[PDB]
Amino acid sequence: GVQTVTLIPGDGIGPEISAAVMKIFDAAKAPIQWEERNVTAIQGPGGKWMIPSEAKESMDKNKMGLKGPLKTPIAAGHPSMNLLLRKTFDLYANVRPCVSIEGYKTPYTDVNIVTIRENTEGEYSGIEHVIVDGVVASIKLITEGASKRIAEFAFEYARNNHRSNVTAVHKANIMRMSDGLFLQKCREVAESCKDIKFNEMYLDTVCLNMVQDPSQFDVLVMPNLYGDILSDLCAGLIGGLGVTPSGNIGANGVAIFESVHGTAPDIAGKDMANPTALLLSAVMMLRHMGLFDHAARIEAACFATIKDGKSLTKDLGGNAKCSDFTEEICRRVKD
Amino acid sequence: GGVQTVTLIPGDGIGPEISAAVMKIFDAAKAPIQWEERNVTAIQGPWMIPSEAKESMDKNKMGLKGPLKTPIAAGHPSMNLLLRKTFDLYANVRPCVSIEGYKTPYTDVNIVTIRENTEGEYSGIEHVIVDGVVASIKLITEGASKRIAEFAFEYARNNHRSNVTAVHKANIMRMSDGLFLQKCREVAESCKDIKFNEMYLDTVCLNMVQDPSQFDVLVMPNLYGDILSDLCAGLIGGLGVTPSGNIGANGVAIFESVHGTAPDIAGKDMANPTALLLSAVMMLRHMGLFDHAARIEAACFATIKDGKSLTKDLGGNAKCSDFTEEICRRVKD
Amino acid sequence: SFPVTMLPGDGVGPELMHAVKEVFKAAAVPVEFQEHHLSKLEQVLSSMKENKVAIIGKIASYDMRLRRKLDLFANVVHVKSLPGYMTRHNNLDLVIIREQTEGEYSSLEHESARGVIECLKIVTRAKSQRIAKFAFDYATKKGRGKVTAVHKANIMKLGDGLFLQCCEEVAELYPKIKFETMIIDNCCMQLVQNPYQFDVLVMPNLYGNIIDNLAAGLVGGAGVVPGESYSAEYAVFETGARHPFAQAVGRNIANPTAMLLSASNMLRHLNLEYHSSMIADAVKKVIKVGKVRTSDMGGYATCHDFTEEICRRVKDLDE
Amino acid sequence: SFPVTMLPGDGVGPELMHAVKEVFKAAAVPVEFQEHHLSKLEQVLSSMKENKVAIIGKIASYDMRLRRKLDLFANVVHVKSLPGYMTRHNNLDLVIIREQTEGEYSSLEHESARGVIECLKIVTRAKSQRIAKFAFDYATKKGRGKVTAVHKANIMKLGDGLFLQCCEEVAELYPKIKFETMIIDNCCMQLVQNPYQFDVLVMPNLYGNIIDNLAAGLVGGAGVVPGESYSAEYAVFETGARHPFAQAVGRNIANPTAMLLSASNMLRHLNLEYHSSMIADAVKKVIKVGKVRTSDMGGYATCHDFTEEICRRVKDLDE
Repeated sequence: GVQTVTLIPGDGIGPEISAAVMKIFDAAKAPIQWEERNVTAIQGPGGKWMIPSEAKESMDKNKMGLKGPLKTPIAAGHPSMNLLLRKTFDLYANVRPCVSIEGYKTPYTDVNIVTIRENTEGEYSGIEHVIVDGVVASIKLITEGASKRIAEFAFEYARNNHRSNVTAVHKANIMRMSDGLFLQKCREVAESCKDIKFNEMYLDTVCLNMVQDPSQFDVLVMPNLYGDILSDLCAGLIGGLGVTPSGNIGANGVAIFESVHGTAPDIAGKDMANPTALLLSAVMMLRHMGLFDHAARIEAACFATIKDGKSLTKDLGGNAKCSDFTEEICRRVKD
Repeated sequence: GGVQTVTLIPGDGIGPEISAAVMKIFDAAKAPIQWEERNVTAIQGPWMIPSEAKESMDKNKMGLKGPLKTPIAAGHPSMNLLLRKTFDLYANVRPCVSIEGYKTPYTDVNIVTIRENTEGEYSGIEHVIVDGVVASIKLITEGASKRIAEFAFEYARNNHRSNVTAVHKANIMRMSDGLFLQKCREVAESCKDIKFNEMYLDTVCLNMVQDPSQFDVLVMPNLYGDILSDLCAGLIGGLGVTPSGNIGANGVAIFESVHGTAPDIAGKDMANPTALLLSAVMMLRHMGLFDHAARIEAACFATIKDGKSLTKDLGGNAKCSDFTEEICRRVKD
Repeated sequence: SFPVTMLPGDGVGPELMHAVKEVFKAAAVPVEFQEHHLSKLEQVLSSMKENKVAIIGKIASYDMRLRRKLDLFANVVHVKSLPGYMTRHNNLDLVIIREQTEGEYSSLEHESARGVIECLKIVTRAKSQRIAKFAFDYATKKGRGKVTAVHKANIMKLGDGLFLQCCEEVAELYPKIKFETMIIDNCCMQLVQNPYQFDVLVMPNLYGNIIDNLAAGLVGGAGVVPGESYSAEYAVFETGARHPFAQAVGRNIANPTAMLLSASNMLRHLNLEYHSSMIADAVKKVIKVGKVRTSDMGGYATCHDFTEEICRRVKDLDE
Repeated sequence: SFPVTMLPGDGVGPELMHAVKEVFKAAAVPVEFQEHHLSKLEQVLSSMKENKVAIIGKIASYDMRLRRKLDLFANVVHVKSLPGYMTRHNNLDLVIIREQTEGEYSSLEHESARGVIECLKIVTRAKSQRIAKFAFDYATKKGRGKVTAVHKANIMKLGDGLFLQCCEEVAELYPKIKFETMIIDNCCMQLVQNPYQFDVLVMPNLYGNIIDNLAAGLVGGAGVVPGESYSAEYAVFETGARHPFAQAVGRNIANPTAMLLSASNMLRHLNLEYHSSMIADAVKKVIKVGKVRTSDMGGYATCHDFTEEICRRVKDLDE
């Protein structure tokens, strides 16, 4: 039947582009119902910030969320938005598929890379110690359960999206014990998935090769800090964060698909925002739900809308508005 | 019912004399014990303890260990560490009781220090952060702490002990020692037939020296037990008269003498078996042979209260054989 | 003249500083207490920057933060038998010297994994070389003969061996002082059998906590052992055994001996030798004649009574 | 002449070093290399004490053991397009300044539980200040106009926050140099998109490794990009991209452009400026004319073919 997805439009241009996805999704006859929610943290008992309950309950029920850019909170004790969500839903895999867009020129044209970043430990452990004045130790945390879990999803991802190879990216030569254990758990899963080709590379090698020739790469899986970086690198190869979809897969079947770009408060209200990023994230969501045929159409009908280039938005090297860009996609998703 | 073989590790120096003495006291008491000598002196493998000694401990679960030798190589690891990692020795146990023959400023001491033996400050993990700046890693885990507290309340029930004190420093190390206290509480509320309390290490040290009457069974993390046990030993006479057992997994248990190897009086007949013997008594109670244990124990104590035959270290001129054979006489009651 | 910072502290503190004031008043001591009812309050650094000395009671957490703002790195505890008070170890004279800014005391703890806690113990050359020079300078200034370094360097090879390494080097700069090392747990056992083998003892923070209270028990308890902490610039006078339940129960039952004694030690530091020895020996004689004793000493007198007696004999011209 | 210690190292190292000396012979470079045949260790430091300058291939870790004995704290990579060699970002000119002694690179790892590994990352005020002043000292000596500090201080608020703090402080003593700050993952995205927005970049160890090889990819890769590592006294010249498969080619395949350019930058440091520029110009011309290119630049030429072409064209400038 038709499934309900929790919609989190966010702030600034978020509403405008969430509206745009809702209309594009409607033209596709896509069996999708929206349930708006607001994730802005509130002060819970003792002042400990939290996601609102209706936000949590609705995600735990519908499982799928579509979430736009969020404002940066100003209170100092206030924890990171990404951190709150990650901990509230156990979002353990961050997924960034980067694909060269036919009509948007960059120095790279043959790019098709999916970076799967472990999203819960590594150097982002949140553990630091002031050892003595002027000397700080930041604890990087690697565990076998988390490294096994992330490697199992990369192979899950490659199987479900017909992906040829998976590369584990690491620095086991420098961090022998921690990155070695990550690379070890990758290897062990790699043997129970012999139908996906697997290999290892060093992070520094991957960055020098990434920029000489990105075609040589496919699905990549690495520890946290390395993914936070490589994913932005790879997004830099296809045109920035405005054309870059993002997924966060979590516990209990929960996945939240988001735009990684900012609120753009100066162009809010104006018909100037670009929805490509959030829309492409919505087709990430569709494929995640198994609505491959619907996703393929909305995807193929936005690539087309950019290829002919008649009406890009301000950022994409064009002069048109959010209405026209949206309307072209609606028209073409009907044939 | 049935004869048991106990691995015997006589060891070095006065080692083989005093373990030979225990052998014969056990004989005089007709105790159900056979012995199987072995050598735990570590060897350079591909350092490790020899496999015949490991297979013997694996089969016979009980060992009696005399005093070992301090290795000379700097790269040679702690002989206690090898024995601990081999059999997973997690509980170090020191029953200290005032010997009535052997006058001390402390006359009514009966304390059992159950020490966690696997983690704590003795985790073996340290880093040089920068030049002249070292960080030592103290580890406290949930499982290790529960396991040590579960032994302690078991030891208190089986050895008919009335109170158990968790000794900690959780006002300083609020997370690590805090977790240890947290699990001792959990076990305590499952064995509500034991009056359980908590005390700070520094309070216990201050009170121990002033009145040991007030203590009973003390369970505590590694370093605290390493220190608290030697402190209580001094209450009653020192390493020369204190038993000690290290309880391990797979039914394993090694009762040792903690005094030194005393090489200057090796060969001569001047060693004092009292310490290695009272550990052998511990081994029996651990094994279940309560009647052979109380007998041998009562023989040793009576031999000391008489004072007729005391070794050079308790204030006599008796030889070691004069001391043992008197004990052997008494235990044939 | 002479302004001195007073921090009464928590517990029975205020009643002991009351005793100090009454004995000082009895003795007509030229020392005016500028006191702060603590428990930012950088106020006390403001005051010590002028006064340079303090008398404090029981207080990372606040105590270790205060010591850090005053750089009170060296702690000195005097373990001396009082002639009237009889214990299992009499005619003992030890000095316990303890590093106070390092070790397990900066709350450097974290969770590696559910049920797995790490806690870092910090040892640095800088602070080990400093506490080591202080112990030997203490032995030289005070006529002591031996400095024993207490450690666990056979287990924590780095770190306690660092502390050991710095002691051994400093020991070569003081050829007239004898230098020994002993392993913490051995040392504790020796401290009960025969503490007489020791002169001056130097160690890092946690072993200092342990031996501070252990040695205090040898010669009387937490109510009679005084202590001090030093800086380069600052001298703070407290009690020796400051364990969590030191005198924490009671009211009008506390023993003022410990505080009074380091009060007199403080007067010695201000170069008020006349009042320092007057107060000191008043207290030592009230304890020896044995008329009034507080409950920790096998007596039945109140804190007020015991202090009323010290006062009575400070003022008694036929001493 | 001029003595310079040469650590050929492994892989193409001994071959790339054979190129430096065939080109130095052809240019009558007044330099005598003192060759330490294999990678006990302190003879290289005693040789470095007199010579003060080295040129090395590739070989804690072995090579980051060397960097501690010689205090090579500051690494510099010159990322500059070569006019003949077309990439996706031509006419680009950046310098990467990387701190090399702290961070993850000291193997401070352990196991706090079965399947739980901790790696410590170290950041100190000492070395952050030293690399920040180096970066501004670099920008003024060489006349660059901007220093961008790369960090991840929004997540690692200490540590990376302490690096940023120092950087911001030193930035104030250098008013005619512009100082921006950029988050590590955003900066990597900018390097592939608009690398022209940067000048000097200063960062800690791991980010350096990342940006070193990233930006070397912008301008033609590990075959052409020179690096150098300084201490306060010593200068050691190497290749810029130091990843494990940097030049994992067989005999007579590898591109000597990286080592030769860094060889010319050594000659400048030795104040042999005529020779430094003669060898630099030769390399750059040979590359621009296009007759002879190594495989990594497209052409079919061996390494001997390529460097003997350098030799011809540089004995000619010595007409």
